[PDB]
Amino acid sequence: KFPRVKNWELGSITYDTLCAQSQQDGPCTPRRCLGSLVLPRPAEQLLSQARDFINQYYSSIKRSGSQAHEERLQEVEAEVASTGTYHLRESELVFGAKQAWRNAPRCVGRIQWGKLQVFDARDCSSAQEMFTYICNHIKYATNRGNLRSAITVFPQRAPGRGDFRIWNSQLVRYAGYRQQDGSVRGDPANVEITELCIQHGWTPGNGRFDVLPLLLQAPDEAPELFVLPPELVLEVPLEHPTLEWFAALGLRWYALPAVSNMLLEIGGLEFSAAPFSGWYMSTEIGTRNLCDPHRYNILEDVAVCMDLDTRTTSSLWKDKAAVEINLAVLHSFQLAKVTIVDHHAATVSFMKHLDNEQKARGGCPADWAWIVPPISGSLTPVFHQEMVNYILSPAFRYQPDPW
Amino acid sequence: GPKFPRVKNWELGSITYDTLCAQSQQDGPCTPRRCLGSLVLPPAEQLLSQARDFINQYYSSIKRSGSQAHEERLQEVEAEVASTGTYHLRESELVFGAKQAWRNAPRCVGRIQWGKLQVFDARDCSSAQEMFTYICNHIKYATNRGNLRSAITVFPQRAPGRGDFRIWNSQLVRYAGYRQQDGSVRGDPANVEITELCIQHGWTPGNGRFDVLPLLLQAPDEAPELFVLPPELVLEVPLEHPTLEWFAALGLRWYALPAVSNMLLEIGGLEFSAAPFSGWYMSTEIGTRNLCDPHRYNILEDVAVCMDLDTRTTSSLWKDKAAVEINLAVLHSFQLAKVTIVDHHAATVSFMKHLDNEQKARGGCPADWAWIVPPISGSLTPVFHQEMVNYILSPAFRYQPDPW
Ligand code: HEM
Ligand code: HEM
Ligand SMILES: N=C(Nc1cccc(COC[C@@H](CN)OCc2cccc(/N=C(/N)c3cccs3)c2)c1)c1cccs1
Ligand SMILES: N=C(Nc1cccc(COC[C@@H](CN)OCc2cccc(/N=C(\N)c3cccs3)c2)c1)c1cccs1
Ligand SMILES: C[C@H](O)[C@H](O)[C@H]1CNc2nc(N)[nH]c(=O)c2N1
Ligand SMILES: C[C@H](O)[C@H](O)[C@H]1CNc2nc(N)[nH]c(=O)c2N1
Ligand SMILES: [Zn+2]
Repeated sequence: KFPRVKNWELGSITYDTLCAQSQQDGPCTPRRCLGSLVLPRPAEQLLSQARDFINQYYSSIKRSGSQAHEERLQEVEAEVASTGTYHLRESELVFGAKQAWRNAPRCVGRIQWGKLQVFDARDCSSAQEMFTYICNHIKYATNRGNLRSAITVFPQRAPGRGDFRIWNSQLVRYAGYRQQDGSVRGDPANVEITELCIQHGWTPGNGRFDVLPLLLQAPDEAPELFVLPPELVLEVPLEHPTLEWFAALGLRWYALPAVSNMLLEIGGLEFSAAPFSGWYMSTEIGTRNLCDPHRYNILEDVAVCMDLDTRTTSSLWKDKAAVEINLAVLHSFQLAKVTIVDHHAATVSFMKHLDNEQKARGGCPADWAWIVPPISGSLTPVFHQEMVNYILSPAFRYQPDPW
Repeated sequence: GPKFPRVKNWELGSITYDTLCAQSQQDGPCTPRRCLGSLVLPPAEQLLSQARDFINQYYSSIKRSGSQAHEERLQEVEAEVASTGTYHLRESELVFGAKQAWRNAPRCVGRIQWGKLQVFDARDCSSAQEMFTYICNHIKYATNRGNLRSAITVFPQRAPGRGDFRIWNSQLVRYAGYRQQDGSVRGDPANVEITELCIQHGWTPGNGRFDVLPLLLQAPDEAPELFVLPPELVLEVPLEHPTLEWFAALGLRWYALPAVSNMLLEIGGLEFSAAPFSGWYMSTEIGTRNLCDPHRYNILEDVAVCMDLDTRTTSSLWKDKAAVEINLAVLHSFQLAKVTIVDHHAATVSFMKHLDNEQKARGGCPADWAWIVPPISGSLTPVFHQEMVNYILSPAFRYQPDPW
């Protein structure tokens, strides 16, 4: 039985046959669905993942069964049999990184998947060198506000030694300073990394939007601290198109979302440090980062400024303030000429993506809870779209924190 | 760690383990290879085991497990099944089972109320005319002039050979949907099929946007019969907005009583094919889904234009702004009319309370995250941040094929 996938707004039906290509189990069983959980609840092994990936590559370039194909499978085989591991060619790495993005079920931005700048940093041997590559990535991806998706791939995990890691969860994160009275100044999501930085010798600030240094770690060495040059970190002050007091809130966000703690897996090889970046969808900032109760939690402040009745849920004060805050983000990014996409445009392009992928591959792995935006869910076409979630490789995965 | 699903709340940092899912006797649609959680619609000795399990649940709930009363009931059920192929529930077992089915429903955000359900036992009903009388009484009781009371009416169970009692309509109150010459719809497009069935069965159709449908009621082995709800039994709320004075001019309205009539209530393997139940609305059901879905009344653009918003560009957030005011209008109008309604913030807070209660009572709670999270303002509600485990327990409300 292959899944029947229905769109409830349009009445149309497709069948996902791509899910038969999945080789890794998810969290669900017949007895119970664990779909809403955030985190996951030998040589022959490597060799079959490696061959499968080599097959994916030669098929993508329309050279399946070529002499080039047969000989590359022999190289991979020879190298695994002798050494227990193998190495990718740059062109395979490029193909693999794009496929890992294509395959990411939680990503609404996958219409863009073919357009990814891949920096090969596999010749990196020190934390100092990782920093140089990271600075070049930021400069390239930022591009004065005309954002360009990029990934930098540092050296693969190797059976002997420690991993290359970027300890920070993103390349740009704001500090979170825990008070003696438990409360937090700045971003509560970043309390632990903030403390790690101070402990490794960073002189901390005391503002709401202090940009953290990077803790970069080469194998089996303590991490090293590197402050990002302020000119490399583009930020956008937040103002509202009609509410004058909104700028008085002193709010800002950074332009460049760059995730730096996920493991990249290609053909059985694992890249423990492979930071990737694109551009933001406005609800990430406007709704989650600014309005989550465990984040900057600004809903009440904005509601009061708007003079809303805060004493009762049924005035929909939270909803009204969230909308204005999202509007402010979109407005302020647009005024700063910094790439951003609203949740309506983003979900519409994802629907087009689902259709491209249906034709190209016979399905598309998608995690409904992550694709539907955190405000105005049913106002976007993705709410009414059934989705099938499953794990294809190449993949981005979670990995343990290195401390 | 415990060998049970670990469930995390990301707002609070707290962890529970669901041990109740161990009581699931019935598979869902997911496998290790793929998750199908977002899909909307994904006996002889078999009866006896379902029956025994249910009787065991009953005697547990009254604290007499392994008692002599418990063992005699088991024997009596097997005897009844032995000689008749079926069995029948005691009044108090029916009441316990109907509440349990509600308690068990993974898609219901209103379950904090599960213990407060008026169970009307209509297992003596023998005609479509009598079903109608029972339904009118249900509506009068549940509506209670706007102070809504949860209720279920239970018609006779499916019986070997004999045809089912069925209510053909999906709810007791539905507005007509009339297919137009140009291909668009007047009224509620959700109800085009039931509207045309009403016409095929002799109803004289109106032509407004909010025409209440007649009921199509079917007693065993008979053609359904058509019944018009007396207008004064169907409480409606005209919609106005607290500050936008033109909103009243739109002539929008919704009915007070949501009463689902096409689900099958399954208890101990017995099947109640006609068992309409009612509670009250969460405001987003009306203001977001019913009024704003593109395939429903689809009023977003009309409202946005009245608000003078920029409908030519997604990034004005015109849809979001209009939807908020429409939801506000629903809340304000039900409040002014003194008709029970619950907003999506208050409903989700109470559901978080429900989760805590069930963790202590039963060691978990089956919940369908996609359905529990409201359709506007998702992450503004505490349920967004709460992991949930979905599984099927019995007694259960289930979908059943349409009678036609
Ligand atoms: C080009 C613009 C892009 C947009 C607008 C975008 C949008 C998003 C959004 C909104 C999320 C959910 C994030 C959250 O809730 O915290 C996400 C998830 C993700 N996207 Fe993207 N995406 C983009 C490009 C990329 C790129 C370049 C990659 C990698 C090459 C990527 C890989 C991912 C992955 C792996 C996830 C899931 C992370 C997780 O499971 O925790 N996306 N995407
Ligand atoms: C007391 C007030 C109640 C509220 C506010 C409420 C709220 C809701 C809401 C919003 C839904 C989702 C409906 C949709 O999106 O179409 C739902 C689903 C459901 N509720 Fe309730 N509920 C209430 C009482 C009841 C009662 C009395 C029963 C039955 C005894 C019930 C059983 C159900 C079932 C079976 C579903 C799932 C329908 C399906 O799977 O298709 N609830 N509830
Ligand atoms: N507040 C309430 N809301 C509520 C509770 C439960 C159900 C409902 C409304 O029914 C939900 C229904 C309608 N969208 O969703 C499930 C469903 C069931 C059956 C058919 C559906 N759609 C179709 N048209 C089909 C496609 C293929 C076969 S049928 C969809 C509303 C209450 C009602 C009763 C007590 S509380
Ligand atoms: N627009 C973008 N946004 C984006 C894309 C992907 C990811 C992200 C941000 O990461 C999401 C993260 C952070 N909330 O959520 C999931 C997560 C991942 C890993 C660990 C998590 N939890 C923990 N670290 C734990 C704490 C205590 C025990 S475990 C939680 C943002 C882009 C980023 C890069 C290209 S596009
Ligand atoms: C419990 C729940 O799965 C969790 O809050 C998820 C829901 N959907 C999400 N969707 C996105 N895009 N990002 C998230 O962090 C989450 N969090
Ligand atoms: C495809 C998707 O499952 C579908 O649109 C669901 C999503 N969540 C829902 N949630 C509720 N409460 N009611 C619904 O009808 C739906 N529809
Ligand atoms: Zn699942």
